[PDB]
Amino acid sequence: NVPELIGAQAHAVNVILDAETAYPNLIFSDDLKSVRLGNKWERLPDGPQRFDSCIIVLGSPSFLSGRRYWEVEVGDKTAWILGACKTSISRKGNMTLSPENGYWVVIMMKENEYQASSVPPTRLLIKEPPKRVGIFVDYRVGSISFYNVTARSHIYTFASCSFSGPLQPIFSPGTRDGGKNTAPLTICPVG
Repeated sequence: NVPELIGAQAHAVNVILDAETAYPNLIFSDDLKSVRLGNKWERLPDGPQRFDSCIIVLGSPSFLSGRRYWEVEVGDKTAWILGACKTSISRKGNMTLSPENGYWVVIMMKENEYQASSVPPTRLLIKEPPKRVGIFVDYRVGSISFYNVTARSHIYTFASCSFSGPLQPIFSPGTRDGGKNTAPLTICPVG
């Protein structure tokens, strides 16, 4: 059991990006709502807290209770990762992004190729490509659901997750893809 999109949206929260966690070639907007992959020479202030191999950034807040919803503009991008993860995930590593390893994510691999990161991954039958994706976590019930906000349709739910300890949002704007995937992911208010 999982809500329709309007029900999920009633639990909207205010997510921001944690620029300190970020893979060092990522570039962040001032409001910490957008992240994109810069060229190989643009680097953030190095640190032992950053992702070193996976082009990933974590969001805030971390939480350990209730129902939480957020939405992300993906636009015409050709690759990205969105979802949630345990706050204890390892950052120095490349993590198979799986529930057992503490990740619940959906991934766009390329045009018309989307998967939920179960193991093995589950290909998603998306008819109308999403321009905005909604993520709904019900902590108590142990479910995380993904919505195609453009179509107003449910994409995928990880159920029986049995969450313990804090979870946080996770993002990747994907590889630059020869110029086709340079746009940022942008966290956006419901509307």
